[PDB]
Amino acid sequence: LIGWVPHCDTLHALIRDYREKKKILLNIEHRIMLRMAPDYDHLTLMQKVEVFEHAVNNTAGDDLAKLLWLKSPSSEVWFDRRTNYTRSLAVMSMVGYILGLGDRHPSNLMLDRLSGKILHIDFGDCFEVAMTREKFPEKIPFRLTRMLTNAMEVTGL
Amino acid sequence: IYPLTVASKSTTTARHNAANKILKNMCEHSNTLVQQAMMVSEELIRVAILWHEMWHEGLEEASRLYFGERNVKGMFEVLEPLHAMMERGPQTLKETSFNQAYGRDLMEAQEWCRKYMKSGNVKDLTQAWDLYYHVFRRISKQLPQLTSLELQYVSPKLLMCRDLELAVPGTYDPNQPIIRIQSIAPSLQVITSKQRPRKLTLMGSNGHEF
Amino acid sequence: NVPLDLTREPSDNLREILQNVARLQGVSNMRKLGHLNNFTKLLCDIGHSEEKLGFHYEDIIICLRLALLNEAKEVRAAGLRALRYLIQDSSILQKVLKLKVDYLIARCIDIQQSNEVERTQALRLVRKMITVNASLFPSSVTNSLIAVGNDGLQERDRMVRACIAIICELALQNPEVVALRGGLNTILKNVIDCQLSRINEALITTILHLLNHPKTRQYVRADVELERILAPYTDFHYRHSPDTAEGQLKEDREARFLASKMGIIATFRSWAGIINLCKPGNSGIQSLIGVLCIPNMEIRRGLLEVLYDIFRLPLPVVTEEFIEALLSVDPGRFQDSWRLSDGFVAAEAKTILPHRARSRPDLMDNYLALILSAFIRNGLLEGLVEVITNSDDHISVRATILLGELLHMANTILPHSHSHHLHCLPTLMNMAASFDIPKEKRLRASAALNCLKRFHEMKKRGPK
Amino acid sequence: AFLDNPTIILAHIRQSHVTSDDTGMCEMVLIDHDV
Amino acid sequence: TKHLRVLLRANVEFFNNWGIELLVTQLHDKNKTISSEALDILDEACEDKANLHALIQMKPALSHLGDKGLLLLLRFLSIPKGFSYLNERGYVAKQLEKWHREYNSKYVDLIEEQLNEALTTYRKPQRPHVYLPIHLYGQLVHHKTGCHLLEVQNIITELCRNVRTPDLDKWEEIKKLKASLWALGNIGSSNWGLNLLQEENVIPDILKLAKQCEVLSIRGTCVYVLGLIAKTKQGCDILKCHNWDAVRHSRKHLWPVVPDYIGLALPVDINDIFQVKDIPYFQTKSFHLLRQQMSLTEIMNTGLQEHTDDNCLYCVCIEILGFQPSNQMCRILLRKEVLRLVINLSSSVSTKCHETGLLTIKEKYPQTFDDICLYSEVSHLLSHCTFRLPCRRFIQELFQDVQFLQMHEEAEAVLA
Ligand SMILES: [Zn+2]
Repeated sequence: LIGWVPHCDTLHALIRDYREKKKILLNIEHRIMLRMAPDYDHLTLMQKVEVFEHAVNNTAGDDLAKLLWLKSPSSEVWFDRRTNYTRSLAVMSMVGYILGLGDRHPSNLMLDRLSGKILHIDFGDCFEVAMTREKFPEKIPFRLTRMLTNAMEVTGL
Repeated sequence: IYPLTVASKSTTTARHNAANKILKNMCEHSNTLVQQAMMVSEELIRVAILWHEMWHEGLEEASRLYFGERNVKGMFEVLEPLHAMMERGPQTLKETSFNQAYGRDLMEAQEWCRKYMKSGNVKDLTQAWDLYYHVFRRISKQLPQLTSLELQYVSPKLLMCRDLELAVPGTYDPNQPIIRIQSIAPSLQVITSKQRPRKLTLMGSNGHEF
Repeated sequence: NVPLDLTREPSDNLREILQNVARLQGVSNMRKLGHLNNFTKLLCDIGHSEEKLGFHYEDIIICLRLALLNEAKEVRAAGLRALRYLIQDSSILQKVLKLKVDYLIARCIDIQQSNEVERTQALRLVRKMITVNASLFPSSVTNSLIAVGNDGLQERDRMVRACIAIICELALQNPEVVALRGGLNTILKNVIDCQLSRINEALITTILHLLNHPKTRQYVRADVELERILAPYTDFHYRHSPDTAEGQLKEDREARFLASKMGIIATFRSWAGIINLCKPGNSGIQSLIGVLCIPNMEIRRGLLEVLYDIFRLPLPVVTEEFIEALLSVDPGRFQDSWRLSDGFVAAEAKTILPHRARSRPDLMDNYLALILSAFIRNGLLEGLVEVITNSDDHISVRATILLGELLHMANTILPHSHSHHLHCLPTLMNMAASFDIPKEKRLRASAALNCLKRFHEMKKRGPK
Repeated sequence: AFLDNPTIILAHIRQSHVTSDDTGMCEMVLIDHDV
Repeated sequence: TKHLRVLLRANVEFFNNWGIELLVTQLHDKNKTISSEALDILDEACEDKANLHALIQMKPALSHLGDKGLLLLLRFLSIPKGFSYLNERGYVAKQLEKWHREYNSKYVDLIEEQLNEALTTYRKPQRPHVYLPIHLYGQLVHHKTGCHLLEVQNIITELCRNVRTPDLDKWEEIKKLKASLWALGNIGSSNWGLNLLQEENVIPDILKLAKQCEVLSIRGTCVYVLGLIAKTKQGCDILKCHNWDAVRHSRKHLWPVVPDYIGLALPVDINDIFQVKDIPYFQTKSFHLLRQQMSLTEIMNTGLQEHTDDNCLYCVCIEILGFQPSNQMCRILLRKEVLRLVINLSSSVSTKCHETGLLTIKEKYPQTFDDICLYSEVSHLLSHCTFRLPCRRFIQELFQDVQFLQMHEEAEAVLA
């Protein structure tokens, strides 16, 4: 029995609503990679970098940055929420790294609407279990992508 | 009260006997508290997984063991608890409904599995899986249709409480006054997902819904 | 072929039996077809004997056995026809079964190669085998008929009902073989997806017959066989067929309700079904009544139609006002048979003027008295009260009329003892004119009594 | 109803099927000659 | 003819002197349907004593009609004036013999036919009315003189012993029990019919049979016959002692009020009839291992398991007929592979994988499906196991293009 946290929505659904409103396909990045190389999953390590790097250059990742500002009634509230988001994602990055959290896909990442905080769920894969599996072994300590790093502040991370 | 109830329901005999010994000691000073907790715990787990939910997971796991792992003794041990709960009789209309649509096929398939343990012919076990797979297809076609549950249909005992001295789960501290469970909503919603979680809304003693 | 009918019986027999083998060389299929017809005509002349028709029975079966293996459906059809005229007594049937001819008879049942003439001859042989000796029916033929009936609709087989009618006949003289092969399950599953009034009545009657005699109830389980027909109403999400098209999914549910409704009515008019569905312990009638109280609109609108047909009450029209529905149930409503073209006054006076008999027992009243008492014992009245005050506007009116009809039916057909707890409605008094309960629910119960009050006036007036 | 003895059950089975079959098969396979 | 019924139900003045006589002439009408309708409305008119007395003084000829006329003629025995007229030419004695051998049991058929026509959707070649047909024993006990004949013949003893000793095994002797329950029920419909019926203590025997009976049809039959006993105040008192209440009012007033009876009675507790004793269910009373560990080609780089000399198409004829023994390691390894795929096809788990494995064998080795013994083994397996219809038709279709020369060669020699 898990309690229900109010005023929070997952990251995957938050981005999905923004793109469909702007008449933008949900999987534009994925479609570009398949268009350039249909057998993307079977490519070698060096070839997947070429396809992945090309996709992120033709699409500018700023959906999350504009999403937060459009949901802020005033600029004073907008700055306060952004500050909380920046320092709440950093705490879970180091704490999660020690715990060895994995499988941090957007469906397991929730952002508080009222306060801008970041909440993690589905603490199933811990202690570097996901890194040693034979099926797609992820080799990153925590999730820090271009979408997240472009919303904390303009100067970067 | 909550951790002990989980221990008392464990399959291990050592944990089961030890947990009950502590529980009966608590019945001296507070007997009505443990009785309500046992009733709530048994009903909540019943709502979480229904009879057709258990069979869908049990048959899928058993099929992988028999055809993938080529294990026969490991297949029977999975299906034994599933057939055991149906021999105690339904306790609600939902269980009664399941015992009518799929009652004959499951009970007959057990008979063929019983003949395999004695005769040893492979054909008896193969004929048993003809009934198991037929039910599995029927159940799999109605799982997506499940999107809402009524308390009267699944568990009549939950909506007939109207008062409890057991505190709301997950909120209890010695430095704060205790808040008890007042009532349970008559309807709960099932979230469309692979695990299909349920949304249960309680009612606190202070008028705040949890 | 030229029928000789001149030489001796052994001489006429040799040509046809020597031409059935032919080593598949030197003889055409046309000659074999003609010779087989000669054998049937010859058998009608000389009686069944091993002394006049040359060789013994066993030799004849051996050569006749080499006729169902032909690649021409015309030759196989004639071979099956010859067997029916040969099998007369149990001695011959046991000899045919000895040579394992059933392996080939069951083969011709399911080939589905545009040979409906061949398949008809095979099934006609089966009915002959059952009549001669039903206690030695082969298990190979039985398993073929079950398969063609259990899964005979998905393959668009046209001879599906012709095989179910044979399983029921076999289930009355040899239930042991049918029970082992799961033949009783096939009949139960057929009534679920059979919406023909006369056929559905016959299929359910066969199963109820096995529950009548004490020595035949051992072939039917306790609470899972007969209660299968209650699944569409008891289960809110019922899937009869694991594999079906999703185009008519909505229409499939309506078809199941219509077919299941006739099954429930059929099993409530037989003593072997009334008792089994109204057992003192856990029974199907309590589940049927219990599911009525659940606030489901689709089930409630279906169960009410079942109750009207069980008691044989005229259905009112769908509306949200009681007055319009009340006028549609009056006994003096006009009918087409009352016109001048039809019975002018004779037809009308029959349904208006009362019968001139005050002491002749009416056996139909006795049947309704027992059925009505069974539902009251299980709590039909309590269930109706919940429906009236907790359902839709057009559903409460139908339940209000049904409750009023039962009260009128029960004050003149039930005895004194059953009337002490009859006109009380303990659950209705709980939801009375009180401010404790919600105000909206308070007036619905009060308005229901006001609406039900006017029903008394209609019966007081009588037909006019 | 008193559909108890097999004498009337057999008649009911072989009459409803023949009368109420859309496909002309029960009219040809349920011939009373074969008894 | 149909318009004389409304005049009967409207209480037209003096209908019994000019309306009855017009229904007697109409009996001899040329059309059978018109005459049949006259009998239907004449039976309804006989419920009044004034109309019944009119028919007796007219003494019509109803013998030449069918069973409908016979039943209407038997109602004259309920009147002392009508009994004397009929029992003067020796008629009651003839009916007693007929109502004991020929159609005493046929009265059950009349009861069942009307109920079947009412609500069964049977139609032997809306709420209807099903009234009890006229019975000879039920009409002869209305007066003391008629009851005297029924006692000297000593028929009650014959019927009572048929109830205390029922044989619920043969369907032909069960109907004899029904033929006695309806006979005893009609006797108990009158006060003078109960005096000689309760002296042998038979009513409790029926009550016991109405709640503890193996055959559920007999249990339901006793419900109706107990209603007939409740047609009198004396009869309803007996049933009340044994916890069987009954309606104590007629039908002429459909609005009973607390202070001739209609036939209806129910137990105080309805569950006392619906109890049935439980009866136990009748069911309660190799190469496969090596094949999965290797490959079909790997092994290559008697085979029939359930093959006995009693259930084979060719082998069973060696002794009875006189056939020759069948003649033939590379082939024995294909029989096992074919059989194991057929067995695995009975589970319907992976049909495509198993169907493909059989088509390849018939392609690479088309001659392996040409032995009669293998076909018998597969045919034998199709009987014990269960297969889907599309999968069952897949088998027995690989053997369609075969010759089976061995059976043809041996059958020709012995037959010639
Ligand atoms: Zn052989």
